[PDB]
Amino acid sequence: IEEQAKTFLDKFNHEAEDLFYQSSLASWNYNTNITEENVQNMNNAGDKWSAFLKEQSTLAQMYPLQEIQNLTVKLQLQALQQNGSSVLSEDKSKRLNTILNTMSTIYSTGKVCNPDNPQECLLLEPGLNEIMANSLDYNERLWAWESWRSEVGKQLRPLYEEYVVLKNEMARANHYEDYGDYWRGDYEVNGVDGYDYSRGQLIEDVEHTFEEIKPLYEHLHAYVRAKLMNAYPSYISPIGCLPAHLLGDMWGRFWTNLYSLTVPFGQKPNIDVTDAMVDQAWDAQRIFKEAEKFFVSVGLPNMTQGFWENSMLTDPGNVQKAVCHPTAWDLGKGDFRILMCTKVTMDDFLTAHHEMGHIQYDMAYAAQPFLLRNGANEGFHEAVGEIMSLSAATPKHLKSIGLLSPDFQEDNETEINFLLKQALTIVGTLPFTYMLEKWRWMVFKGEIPKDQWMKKWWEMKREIVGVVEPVPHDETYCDPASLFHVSNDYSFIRYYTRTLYQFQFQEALCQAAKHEGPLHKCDISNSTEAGQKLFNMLRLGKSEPWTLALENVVGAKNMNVRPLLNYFEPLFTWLKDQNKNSFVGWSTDWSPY
Amino acid sequence: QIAPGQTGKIADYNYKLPDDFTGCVIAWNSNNLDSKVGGNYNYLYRLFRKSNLKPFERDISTEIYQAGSTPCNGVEGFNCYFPLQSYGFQPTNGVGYQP
Ligand SMILES: *[C@@H]1O[C@H](CO)[C@@H](O[C@@H]2O[C@H](CO)[C@@H](O)[C@H](O)[C@H]2NC(C)=O)[C@H](O)[C@H]1NC(C)=O
Ligand SMILES: *[C@@H]1O[C@H](CO)[C@@H](O[C@@H]2O[C@H](CO)[C@@H](O)[C@H](O)[C@H]2NC(C)=O)[C@H](O)[C@H]1NC(C)=O
Ligand SMILES: *[C@@H]1O[C@H](CO)[C@@H](O[C@@H]2O[C@H](CO)[C@@H](O)[C@H](O)[C@H]2NC(C)=O)[C@H](O)[C@H]1NC(C)=O
Ligand SMILES: *[C@@H]1O[C@H](CO)[C@@H](O[C@@H]2O[C@H](CO)[C@@H](O)[C@H](O)[C@H]2NC(C)=O)[C@H](O)[C@H]1NC(C)=O
Repeated sequence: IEEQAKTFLDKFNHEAEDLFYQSSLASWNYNTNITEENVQNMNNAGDKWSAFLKEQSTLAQMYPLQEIQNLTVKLQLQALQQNGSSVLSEDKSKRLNTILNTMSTIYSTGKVCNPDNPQECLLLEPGLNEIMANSLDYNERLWAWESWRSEVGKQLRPLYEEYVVLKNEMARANHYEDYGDYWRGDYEVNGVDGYDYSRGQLIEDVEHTFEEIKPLYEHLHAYVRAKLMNAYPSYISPIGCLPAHLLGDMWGRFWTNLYSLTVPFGQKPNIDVTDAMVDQAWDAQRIFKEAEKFFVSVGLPNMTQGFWENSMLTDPGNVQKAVCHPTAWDLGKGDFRILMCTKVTMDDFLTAHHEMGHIQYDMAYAAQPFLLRNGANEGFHEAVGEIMSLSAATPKHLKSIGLLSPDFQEDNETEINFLLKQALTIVGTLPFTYMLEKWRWMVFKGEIPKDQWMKKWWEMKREIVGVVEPVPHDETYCDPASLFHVSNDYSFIRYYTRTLYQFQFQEALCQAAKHEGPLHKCDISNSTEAGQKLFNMLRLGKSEPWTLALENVVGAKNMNVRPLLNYFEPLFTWLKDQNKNSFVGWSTDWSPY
Repeated sequence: QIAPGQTGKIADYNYKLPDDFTGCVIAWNSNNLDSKVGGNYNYLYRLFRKSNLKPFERDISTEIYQAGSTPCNGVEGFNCYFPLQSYGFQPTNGVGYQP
């Protein structure tokens, strides 16, 4: 009966918030002071935490989920009674982990050898990505691009074909029709008096919103192609799909490395204040104190005190072995900290706002039950970080914080260099982000059979992205699997949804801030109403659905992409003038070979 | 939770004051002596108990809870729990989780 489940979950919370703490503390202590003793000590803490959570799952199964009247205790049972794994035969559980561990090692250890010099070989990140980020030699890039797929991608293909079976048996045994729908499960909402949402309804709202982005994207594609024809003469058709090896990395995921090739007005220096930070003699403490001044200026709470001593903002004075990768940490017990190794830079001033914007989210739902202390969906959690960096990147913020002079002036040509540099990150990836998820949603349901996995992929790169194979491919490759998110089993749809929600939140706070200008100039400062509408959504955690948290900030019960397009209307108006004599969109029939 | 008129897990099951309390409440932060990095599980608390307390019941009685209709003779498997838990006090806790 229901009231027993309240008391069972009260036991779980008071047990879990402590096991979670000393586990995540041992993980922190390892990350900041790496030794094999610290590896062992963090691993067997993570072990004893996992061992508790799975025992409590079989004890949570004991409760009838359908009898629960309370919605909050019901979310906590549903999230603990989940089976996830185990449902398999144990030899198929062992085989699945063996395959995942094998795709993980092949992706990370993967060497590509130079055919000119078979004694020299490159991992993925050192040298092989660097050619794709900084070379302008079409043949050196094409060599790195096709060698990654023909040397490493061909080893991931035969693993992916067995992983797709084991994932779908597990999803079915959990009663989802396929493992693509198991992932979608995050967004599911039921019984909440008009705020409900289906797993499948995500696919229709993605495909309804994405075709409002296509008009903006097709002019950005045409402009990028018209510039790349000067970097790569004869290699590109003025109506062609873009060859994949030219797009700034190993996959073409973001177009942002093409800024230096594509720039509107490069003789106007796109703004920096790193020089102002070093001439004002700022340090890691100042960098974060002027970031804190922004959150208290919008009316949010300040650092949880013990943050300042228990955080690491700098690489130590001791020659310590540590991971300096910037990360906001929550460890429970109200213990919020931030691990990074900052260097006096505006990129770091803006990462300080981005990561502090994660801590500022965690603190609002600290009063929720433990099982509910997460974002309203997997997309919101980076989107609530970035809107602080959007604020801090403005020249209005930078002149109020003393990083720009009172006599510094913004010219139109600086604004369009800025918005194009943004669009190559924010908009250029959205076809790839819908398409890679569409391909996995089609693979897990079997709408693409294994004699069409690679056939369908390059028809979709050509149709949805306007991007084309430099060399023909076949079912002995797996170009999707040549990527971390596909080889390490990570659902990508959180990035599309987060990139929509981000601009809805931006424009809702802009209206509260009485904002008189274009959406991109907008600063979250000295505004009170904005902080109040923000905090009243931030403090809900998982307890209320994302479908309701949106109408709290934005006024809308679902995702809307108009605000993202309204960040870019000044740029799109310019791109149209830069495309009048040109061809817009692409021919799917064209190939570079 | 420590007052006349207040409610909560302590105020129902550990420490009640009369709602017209003749007296005062004093408290001070004790991270610097009550907590150590190993987890000072020394302090316990009544997480579960039947009915409710009266004011000033220091009821040391320690037997397994049991909710709804189940018998329970120890083991504490399901719907029945040992009534006490420790505080996990550590000097690295945040302010509201400090001793
Ligand atoms: C079940 O729902 C009720 C309300 O629908 C929640 O009751 C509130 O509980 C808090 C303490 O947690 C009280 O301060 C409020 O005054 C209560 N309000 C009402 C209207 O009951 C209850 O918390 C829910 N159950 C759980 C486990 O959260
Ligand atoms: C979780 O997996 C189990 C199979 O291991 C599913 O079947 C349950 O079997 C247990 C006995 O091991 C029974 O106590 C349960 O009653 C069975 N399921 C229920 C509650 O009907 C079980 O269905 C799976 N649970 C989920 C999340 O669907
Ligand atoms: C930035 O603003 C200037 C100032 O208006 C623009 O220059 C005008 O451009 C149009 C179209 O070529 C001309 O008809 C005007 O005569 C120009 N103004 C002057 C004072 O010469 C410029 O085009 C804008 N740049 C962008 C990228 O929008
Ligand atoms: C935005 O907030 C800042 C911080 O409070 C305000 O800065 C103050 O500005 C006045 C006059 O401009 C100075 O006398 C104060 O010394 C400033 N305070 C600090 C702490 O530096 C700023 O005025 C606010 N903006 C608006 C439009 O009110």
